[PDB]
Amino acid sequence: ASSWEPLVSVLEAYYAGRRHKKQLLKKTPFIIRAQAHIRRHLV
Amino acid sequence: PPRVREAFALFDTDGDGEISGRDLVLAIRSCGVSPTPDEIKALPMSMAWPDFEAWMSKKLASYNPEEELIKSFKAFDRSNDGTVSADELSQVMLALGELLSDEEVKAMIKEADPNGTGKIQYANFVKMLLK
Amino acid sequence: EADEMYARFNARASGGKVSTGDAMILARQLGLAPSYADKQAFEEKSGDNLDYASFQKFVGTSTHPEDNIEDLVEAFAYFDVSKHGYLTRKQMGNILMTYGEPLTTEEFNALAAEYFTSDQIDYRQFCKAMLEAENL
Repeated sequence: ASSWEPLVSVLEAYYAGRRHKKQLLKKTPFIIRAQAHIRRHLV
Repeated sequence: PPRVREAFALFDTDGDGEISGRDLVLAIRSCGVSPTPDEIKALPMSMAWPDFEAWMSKKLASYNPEEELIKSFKAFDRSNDGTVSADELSQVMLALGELLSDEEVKAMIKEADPNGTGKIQYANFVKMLLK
Repeated sequence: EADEMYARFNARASGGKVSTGDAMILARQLGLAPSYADKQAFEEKSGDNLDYASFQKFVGTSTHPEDNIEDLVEAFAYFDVSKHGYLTRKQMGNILMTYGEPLTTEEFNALAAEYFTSDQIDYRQFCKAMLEAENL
């Protein structure tokens, strides 16, 4: 009987990355707002 | 966005342009690559984007994620029908995993088994995962 | 305040219209902070050449009343694992030049020259400073 550990590691890392994508998407609009205000100050 | 660059951006948790430690391996595994223990031991302390893109480009040149993942799944294809048991995968994900909550596991299992066949085509699943 | 707006628009105008690229600069000089997403959204209906009335409409829809200190602070704190409230200049640079609407190296270097003193940035105070001077 083989080991499930490599397959589990890959799937866990992949879906942890999906979670990172979701949570980063929650914050991206306000990063954009910060960049817009930076560009205002830099005009 | 391209998968490797996005993986770097997603696992740079400090946002310092560097991936380090466990995250490094995680980033690699997030692209469907299972590095050998020798490759893991040889990894540097940390990687900036040029380092990571070079490592992944040289790895993928000799390692096809789709075929290696389908090959790993086929080891548990008892019926040899292109399928693996959904509850077996669920239990092993919950027993050996370290990052995923139970709801995330359950969501994945419904993904791979949309009709609730108790089986997983894994080939179709790995494909519709690696896009 | 309005006459200078008209004059600044018309100094950049050709046949009564300015590029939406120049409209971004004019809006920023007016004290607004439009995004490039705003630019694309407005171009979708009005094109990328605006007469004065269309520029006034663009200005009117770029005030972003949703802006507030806490949401910006949380966006930055996402990258602060200790949650103690500080980011290095390396972190600020990479974050701002990688995510959202990335700054160019020139934009970030100008920002850093004017606003970053030490290597440890209190991003709450930085975000508060960034929200200042917005035309209300």
